[PDB]
Amino acid sequence: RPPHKATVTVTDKNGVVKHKSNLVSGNMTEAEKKLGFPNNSLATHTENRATRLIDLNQGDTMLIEGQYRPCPRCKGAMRVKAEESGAKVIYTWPEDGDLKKREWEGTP
Amino acid sequence: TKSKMLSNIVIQEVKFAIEDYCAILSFASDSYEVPEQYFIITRSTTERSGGIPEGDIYLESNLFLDFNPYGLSGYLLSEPNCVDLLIEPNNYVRLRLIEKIDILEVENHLKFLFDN
Repeated sequence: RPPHKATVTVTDKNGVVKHKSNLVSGNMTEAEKKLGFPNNSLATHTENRATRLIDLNQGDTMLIEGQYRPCPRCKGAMRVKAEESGAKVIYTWPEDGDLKKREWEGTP
Repeated sequence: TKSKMLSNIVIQEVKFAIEDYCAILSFASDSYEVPEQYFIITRSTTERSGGIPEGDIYLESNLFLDFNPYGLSGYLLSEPNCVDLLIEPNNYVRLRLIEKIDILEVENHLKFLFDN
């Protein structure tokens, strides 16, 4: 099967794009591999990779536009990322001919 | 129809954690960083390292085999020391746990994962 795809945009509290990149699941990096099993496999999902792409500062918004409804460990990565960073993390995916949305926000 | 066996794998390690709002139950064919064959079950929890299993249960594997990732409907214990994961429709995956593994401890984690 083809890899899962995601588009990740990080904009700061002022509006400046800090990051825009495209992502794919699969093909574990060695940095990932060092996490141990099962965390290293769990880390090759697009959402988990996105949360490990760039550190977030308070007030940032990380927008993650993926393809599938967010998986359980994927959701927790995006939540923990938002709470640990004091930032907003948004996930979208197509469903019923629309882009559906989930947000998590850490409150400092 | 008889239930279709999708995979039948020997398991050397079973781990259970709750990390980052996710219950995690993993079945590895070996104890190395990148086991040759694995299944992982996950479900959201209401708290970061504990709390209430919540939402749809999810299943994951490196093996090239088609199944609905959200298809888990339950489990059965089989002899010898076997966990059968039921995947809908009418499929299952047999996880033969090497004898060291306490299958009742694995079952308690499964009862947690499938609770409500």
